[PDB]
Amino acid sequence: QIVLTQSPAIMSASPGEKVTMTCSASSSVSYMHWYQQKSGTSPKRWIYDTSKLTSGVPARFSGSGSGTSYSLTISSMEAEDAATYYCQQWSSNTLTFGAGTKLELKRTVAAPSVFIFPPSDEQLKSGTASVVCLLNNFYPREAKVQWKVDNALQSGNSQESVTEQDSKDSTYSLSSTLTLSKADYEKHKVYACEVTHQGLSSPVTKSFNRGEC
Amino acid sequence: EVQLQESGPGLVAPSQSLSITCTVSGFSLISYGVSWVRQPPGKGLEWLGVIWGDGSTNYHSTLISRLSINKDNSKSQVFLKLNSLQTDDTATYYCVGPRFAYWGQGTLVTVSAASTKGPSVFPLAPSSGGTAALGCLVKDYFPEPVTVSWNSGALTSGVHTFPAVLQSSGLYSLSSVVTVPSSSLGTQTYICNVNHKPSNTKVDKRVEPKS
Repeated sequence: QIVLTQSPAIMSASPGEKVTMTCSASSSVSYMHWYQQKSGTSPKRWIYDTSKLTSGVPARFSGSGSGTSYSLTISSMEAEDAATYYCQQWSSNTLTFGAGTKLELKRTVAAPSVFIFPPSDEQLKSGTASVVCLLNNFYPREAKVQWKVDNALQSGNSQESVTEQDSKDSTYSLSSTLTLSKADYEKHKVYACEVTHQGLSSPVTKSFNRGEC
Repeated sequence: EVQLQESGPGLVAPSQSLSITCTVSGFSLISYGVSWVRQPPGKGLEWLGVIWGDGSTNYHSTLISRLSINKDNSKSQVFLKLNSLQTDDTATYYCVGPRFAYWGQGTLVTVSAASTKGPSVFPLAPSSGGTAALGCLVKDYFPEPVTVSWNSGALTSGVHTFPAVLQSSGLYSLSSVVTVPSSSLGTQTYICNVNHKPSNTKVDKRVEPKS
């Protein structure tokens, strides 16, 4: 029943910056623990008993606090530190977690490399048509994709998703799929994905012509 | 070392009870407690309960009426049972060993009346000293998750496997890509290995430049 409130919800730090996140409890706690979680993996015990580091954790991490006030600090932000951090307590019968602090590495701008993929003949033979646009290794995360078919703007028939920040180069990638019936795909020629991003002085268009091998 | 492995249904109908097994190794279940934690997609961590060495149990107050945890010490097995299911019980469920320092890999359980469906895997062929991109589209499967590797794990550098999207049909679609030197497209073989455990559907799809 002890509520843990973490702050900030989201933060970005440049390499070498000192990072501090906080966990405040609704009632006094004897010890605070912290877990790190990265995309597609179980949470890892990172700090325990308020200020002890699990084996393998870099010494730039530290933890502190007492009573209702705790905090985790990285002396010098590094790319591998980008992740979600959860505080955790078990000073009463019910174990509780904070809602997490999502920590991003703030790097230089990187323009996406843009690639377009027509539907495969296998898919077309199966009876559906998907066109895919990849925006690879860009920063910051904000990016816009517009699909055009014979210069018709497509609205509502695409979906997209984005990877978590890369642990090495701190970039994002984004995949967008435009869904068409086979008949619609086969009755149009030019398929384009137009990308807007801070690293591009003007929107960039990658296109292909259906039927051109 | 201490290991905890979950075995779970993947898809479960809301008319059923969710049942998950956690097989442990490396520590005594008679001496140490084992906890269950869950994480809905895109959300935080929630502790469900614990079974202690002597068999006593503690549950999260909000869910105490729905949860039951038991165990078999001789088999080193812990059993979670969640009743009164709703779609919002869809989550990754973890068993957690002593000191909360060892976690299972987690099993994604989906609560739905829909049926399981394995994916179709289509190539994203590299377009016709230069970087090229290729990939595969894992289309029309249910429930989550799908895993993707490349060349049986021999190819990891440059790989991006994206979050799945839920199509209007109620089926998921996922893409995985990799960037490689353009000069390798004619001499290296690229295979994406797709596993949809909820349907026991596995595919290995070769991706090559179009002829």
